[PDB]
Amino acid sequence: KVFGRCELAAAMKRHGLDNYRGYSLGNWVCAAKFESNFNTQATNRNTDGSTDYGILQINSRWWCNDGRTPGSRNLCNIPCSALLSSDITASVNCAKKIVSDGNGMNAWVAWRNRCKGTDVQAWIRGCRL
Ligand SMILES: CC(=O)N[C@@H]1[C@@H](O)[C@H](O[C@@H]2O[C@H](CO)[C@@H](O[C@@H]3O[C@H](CO)[C@@H](O)[C@H](O)[C@H]3NC(C)=O)[C@H](O)[C@H]2NC(C)=O)[C@@H](CO)O[C@H]1O
Repeated sequence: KVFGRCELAAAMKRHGLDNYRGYSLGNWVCAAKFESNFNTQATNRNTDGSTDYGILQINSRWWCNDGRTPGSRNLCNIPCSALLSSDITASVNCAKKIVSDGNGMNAWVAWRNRCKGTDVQAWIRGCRL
């Protein structure tokens, strides 16, 4: 599923991401935009052999099991495929654990390079929330 900007904002809000660990909604929408272009089925392979999955590009070396990332952890206790669903619940639940792990949203490279320190409120402009 390719979400519309406001449509994703509403689903994230519904799932309790607005101000989760002090990160306003605009931060999450900005991260999704640059990580996957709002496509739940996005996948990208990394040089270490791990793969990033879904709307939030969650990595198989640490958070999910894809059966092909030797000696990786599965901190969210889920198969990576669960993260590609049209329903963002699994991705959001796993995102909450990631952001709480010590580095905040710096765990998302695109957030750190294209969202951090910008006017993120712009990502929720005109949305009915
Ligand atoms: C969205 C996503 O999947 N992002 C990936 C990053 O999570 C990953 O960064 C590494 O993540 C782990 C797990 O959070 C970091 O380990 C944690 O580090 C802090 C101290 O910095 C410590 O308090 C935690 O105990 C420790 N957690 C665990 C479970 O050991 C680790 O520091 C991150 N590594 C780097 C270089 O930033 C990166 C890199 O694998 O991939 C992203 O895709």
